Amino acid sequence: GPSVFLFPPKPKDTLMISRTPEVTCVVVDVSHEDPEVKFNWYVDGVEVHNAKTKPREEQYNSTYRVVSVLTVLHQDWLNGKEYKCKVSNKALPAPIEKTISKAKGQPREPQVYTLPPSRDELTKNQVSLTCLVKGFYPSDIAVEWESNGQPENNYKTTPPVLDSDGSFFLYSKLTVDKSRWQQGNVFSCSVMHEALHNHYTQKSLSL
Amino acid sequence: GPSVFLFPPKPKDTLMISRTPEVTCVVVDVSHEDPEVKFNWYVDGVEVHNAKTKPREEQYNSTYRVVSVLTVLHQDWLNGKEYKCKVSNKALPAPIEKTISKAKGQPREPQVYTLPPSRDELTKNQVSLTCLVKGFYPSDIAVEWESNGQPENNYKTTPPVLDSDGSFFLYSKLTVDKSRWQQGNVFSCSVMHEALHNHYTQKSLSL
Amino acid sequence: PSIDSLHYLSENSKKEFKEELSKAGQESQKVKEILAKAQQADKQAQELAKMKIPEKIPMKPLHGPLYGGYFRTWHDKTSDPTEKDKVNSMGELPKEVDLAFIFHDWTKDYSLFWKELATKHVPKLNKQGTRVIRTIPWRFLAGGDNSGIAEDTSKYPNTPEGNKALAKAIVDEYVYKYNLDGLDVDVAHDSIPKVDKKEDTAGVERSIQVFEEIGKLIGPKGVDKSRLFIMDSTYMADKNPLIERGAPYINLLLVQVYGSQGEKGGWEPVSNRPEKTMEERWQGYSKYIRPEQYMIGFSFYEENAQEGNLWYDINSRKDEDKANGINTDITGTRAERYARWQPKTGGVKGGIFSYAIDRDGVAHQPKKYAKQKEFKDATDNIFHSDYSVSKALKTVMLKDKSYDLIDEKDFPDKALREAVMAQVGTRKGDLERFNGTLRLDNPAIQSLEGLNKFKKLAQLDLIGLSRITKLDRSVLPANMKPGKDTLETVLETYKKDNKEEPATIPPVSLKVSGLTGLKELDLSGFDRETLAGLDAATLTSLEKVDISGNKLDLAPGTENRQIFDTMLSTISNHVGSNEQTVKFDKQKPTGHYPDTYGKTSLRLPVANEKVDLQSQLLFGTVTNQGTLINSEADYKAYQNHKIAGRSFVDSNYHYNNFKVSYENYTVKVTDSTLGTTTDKTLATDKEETYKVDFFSPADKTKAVHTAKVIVGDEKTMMVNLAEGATVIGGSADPVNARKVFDGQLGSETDNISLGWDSKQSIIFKLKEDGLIKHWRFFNDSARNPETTNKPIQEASLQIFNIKDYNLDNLLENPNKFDDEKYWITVDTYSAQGERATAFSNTLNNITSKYWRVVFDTKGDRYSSPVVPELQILGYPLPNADTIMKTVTTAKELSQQKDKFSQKMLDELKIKEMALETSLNSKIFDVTAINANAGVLKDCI
Ligand SMILES: *[C@@H]1O[C@H](CO)[C@@H](O[C@@H]2O[C@H](CO)[C@@H](O[C@@H]3O[C@H](CO)[C@@H](O)[C@H](O)[C@@H]3O)[C@H](O)[C@H]2NC(C)=O)[C@H](O)[C@H]1NC(C)=O
Repeated sequence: GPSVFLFPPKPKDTLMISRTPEVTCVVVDVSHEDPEVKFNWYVDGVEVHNAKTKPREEQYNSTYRVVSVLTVLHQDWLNGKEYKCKVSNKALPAPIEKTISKAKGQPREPQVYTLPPSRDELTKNQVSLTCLVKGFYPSDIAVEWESNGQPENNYKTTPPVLDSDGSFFLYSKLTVDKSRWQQGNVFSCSVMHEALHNHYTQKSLSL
Repeated sequence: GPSVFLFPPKPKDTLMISRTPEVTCVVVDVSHEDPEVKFNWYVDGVEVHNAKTKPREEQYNSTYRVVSVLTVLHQDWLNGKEYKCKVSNKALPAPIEKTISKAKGQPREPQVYTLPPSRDELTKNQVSLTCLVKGFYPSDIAVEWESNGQPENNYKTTPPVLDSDGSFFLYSKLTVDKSRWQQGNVFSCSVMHEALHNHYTQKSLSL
Repeated sequence: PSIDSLHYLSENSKKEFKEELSKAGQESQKVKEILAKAQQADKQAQELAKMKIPEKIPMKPLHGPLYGGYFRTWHDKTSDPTEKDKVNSMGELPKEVDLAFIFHDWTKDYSLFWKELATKHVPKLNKQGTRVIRTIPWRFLAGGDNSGIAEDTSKYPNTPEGNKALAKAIVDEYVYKYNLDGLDVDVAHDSIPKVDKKEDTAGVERSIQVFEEIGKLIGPKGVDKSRLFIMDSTYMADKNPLIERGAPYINLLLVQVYGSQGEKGGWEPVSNRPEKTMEERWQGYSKYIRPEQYMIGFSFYEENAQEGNLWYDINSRKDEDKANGINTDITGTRAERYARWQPKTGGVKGGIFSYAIDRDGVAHQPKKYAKQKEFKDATDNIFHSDYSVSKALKTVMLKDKSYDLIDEKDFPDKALREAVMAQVGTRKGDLERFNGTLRLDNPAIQSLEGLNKFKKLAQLDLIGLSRITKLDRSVLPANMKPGKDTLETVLETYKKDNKEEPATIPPVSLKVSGLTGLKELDLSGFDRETLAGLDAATLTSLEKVDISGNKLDLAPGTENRQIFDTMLSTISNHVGSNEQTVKFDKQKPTGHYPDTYGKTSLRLPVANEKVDLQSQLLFGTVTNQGTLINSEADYKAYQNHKIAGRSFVDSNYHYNNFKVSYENYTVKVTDSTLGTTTDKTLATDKEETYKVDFFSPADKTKAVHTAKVIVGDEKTMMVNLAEGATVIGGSADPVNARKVFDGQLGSETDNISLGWDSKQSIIFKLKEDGLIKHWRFFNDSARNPETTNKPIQEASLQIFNIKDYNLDNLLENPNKFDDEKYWITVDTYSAQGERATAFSNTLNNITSKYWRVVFDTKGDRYSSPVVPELQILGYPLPNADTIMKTVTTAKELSQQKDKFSQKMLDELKIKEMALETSLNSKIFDVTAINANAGVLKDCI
């Protein structure tokens, strides 16, 4: 029997109010015997027929992945509305239903702060400028780095981590030279987060 | 058929000798009325019969799961000895084997830098004292927050974000009252990790 | 139509309708329906106030095996007629249902169900004989968490008067409200009185008391015995807080273990055996209640049975009949076994019950399911049940000869018959199953005919039937002689590899007294052990007796032998004792081990021999009659034991047969060096004193005997100076490190790694003064004979060089004193490369109250010092500091061969010899040290 999995949009899209989140239901491990998949979308649990099926993607186990994508309202999604994928196939005793939503709870704004290396830290050769984004709810959030208004790539950003107070937290470290990170240069961490206030946050950095 | 999952001990448990490090291999997958389960666990390829199969702590109906927990000496886990449990039961075609150990790879000393709270963190009721620990291999490590020489429970950590040097990294933020943060009694980030001196370290903080 | 002006709606239902108000608090169209339904509910409520409830007519006493049932009120078509899937009616339950467990689950206040009970279903149940008992949760009756009426802590305090009020209100509301016929208590920990999921002791006791007062108002002990007192719980009795306090008040006890787990119990790997077995439960209740008082419940297949509840405990729907939610074949149903199921011990069951009684007739979902979520016919398809299955099963049980009533054809003596009924019961099956005490005190009993029928009886008191005249097996309970259970299981349990069950039947306790008219007493060939229970003084008319072939120790002098001598004297004074009138022989006494042994020491010379420890030391078999047999010759004296001039024992029980074995019992040797052995062989080639612990095969912790093997000269026992050590400065964690000094060897699980270094150190002071002569450290192999921790390749003991360093300074700055400059190396271990579970070495009368040792695996490459246990050896010696100071002073002066003359030197040599003897002695004698010190200070 085939299997169905419902994925949400990219975190930045659901994490900036300007963007349009969508739920796409891709069915994997779908055997030749029961290849047919019928899709029903649902916004906030209400069945919707605006899902759009993409061409199938064959898996490495000689199975196919078949996807139907339905657009959701960004604020609806961030508010915990349920995007639901109903998958129908001849191998199932009944249609399969799956539901997803934003993390429940009052959203908490991410506070984003970029700090340069500690004097002990900047004593290294490649000092890191770190933007910690904390107090963020629901955990759904996205962060990115930049320096002098230009994106900084020598950076790794951790996934949001649900804090002990129900919000989420994370850190992103942009590695520069301790010559450069402490050279003197303004970095800006730009965040678009469903957990961010106005689905955005900023972190300033300097030597 | 059933399936086995082996969970290493908490990095602190494996890092504080006052604790008793242990990996727990539990089987909860396909099972039957036949309850015989000859749980078998190995270490470095040598199977140890001895064990303490947890008394079923299930409160009431519908939890027929058996979990075995094997305590391991630090010098044995640490030496990267590979504990593999092969569990045989009549419902199973043959014993199922799964191995866990101290992670392979050159240990890498964490580099610790302290960051004081962001000003918004003091605008927050809870301000965050941050310890960034980077360049640590393997990813297993224990960090903790304390204040006034006394532990601070209002602390949160992050997953071991693989460093670009193959080690893992994270930031930890101890939260305290912004009034307490303003009158910050001496805090200490105490870390037990083999990559630490005396596999144990304290980082100071004060107002 | 406001909800505050409805009059007839209960304040609860009103609180509900106003919470429903808050939701959609202003929606124009839903504020209508909520008020229109609060209204229609008020119309129903007043229809509930004006009905004419049927008067409760007297109901015939419940007699014989019963069939009860818990009917899901949510599954009744009249509870809420709006739910059209429910089409069955509990009034359709057949007459084969002996007991009607009124379930109040999912019935509104305005619900038709109450009226349907009162006016239709309650009358019919009466007219058919079905009595209705309402069940409530312990939470319903205790606690405040959703305790309903019990929430009113003012209306019902946890006080005597408060409890009385709570009881009156509860009985009114749930029993008197409908003039109900019984009270049932759910005991499921879920139903247990809870508040924030926390035990309310006042709640528990107060519910005990309020049920007890209701049982003073209803039930067997109550004002209204017509109302019953039932008690059913999922919890095992030993966890029923109300078991103890409610037993005396309860009328009925119900218990349903529906499912394979309840039938067979669960499985524990720790004991590798079944747990929570049926017999365990019935026994637990027996600690509180009579098996007649016991009724068991099974489960029909309930609609929409989810995991857990979907027990399929009865026959399931056939796989082919995928749309057939009814399957009626009980043949091979686990419930079939239940209908046949009777508790192996104790007695006959009170009867049977059914959980989800409202599901009689509906099949269980086939196992080829539960992967489907939205598809379930047998489980989740609605059917209208005629309860036909319930009828079939109840009739099947009702046709069990096992429940046949005990009758006068069983006990011809109407006195004896009535007395049995009074003390045992009325079912014939009881007698085969009755496993209790039997007090027979009516002198009117002229004959014991039928007493043979008692198969399982626990005790039997014949306490005054003077009219009975002869006593033999035919009038002696079946349990009279020893035996094993003969009751075959009717339980279709899940035990498969555990397929043996003789269940040795303990021979019944036969108390006999006031059988004044008893003339013939035949207990021969009963394999009986003692005469206990026989009021020999009461068998005044005794004329014939035969007790041959018992298991009784008739060796002269026994209390058994005493009664036998009395009886023999009675016979020799009545008609003369002779080989015809009296028989006692063919005993096969079972030897038990003695409780204590007196040989606390075994002395042998120092020779290159070897000795079997147990044989020389572990010995003796005492009789339950106290007959101590301690040798083959002792058994030969038992062979020489004569009764009436000849033995009373079976000629076949050879001493071997007679002998009990102490093999498989272990030993723990312990030489004077606190070294230990476990060879029953012991070689006297070494002059040593060893301490021997006897362990049963059954226990290696509490010694059955302790002993002192002594090859050559006795040695003072050493002492674990390590016991009570004060942890001092060392690499090892002092908190953990004390564990090595912890006296106990410790478990395998316990950690024995001192420090994260091939060599790791630990200082520690000793508890008290002593004379130190040796030390020892356990390798992990002691903990587990097979450990991967490498052994200490080299180690060292040292003391703080207090002679050169101020011990006060050390105590002030222990970390500062972490230098061997502060220390004095005193001993050093060095492994030569042989496997060993521990190392030990003597000590030259060491003195430092503080010590500091390092161990060393010498394993460089991340091999850390791990030491199992720390052993410091010596004797207790007060004033060790001062005495050892005197000893070193004596050493120094004895070196000062220029300072003292030969005449002083001779006394000094005598004194030094004394100190030498004193170095390892147990009684500290500082006097000689002081006298020598005075002589020396005079000489200085
Ligand atoms: C765990 O085992 C029990 C016993 O086999 C399962 O049976 C019974 O399930 C019903 C329906 O869920 C429970 O009834 C409700 O319980 C609440 C407790 O607050 C009570 O207020 C309601 O009036 C109603 O009776 C019942 O407690 C439960 N136990 C018994 C002895 O009947 C139970 O369902 C199993 N667990 C789950 C989650 O299903």
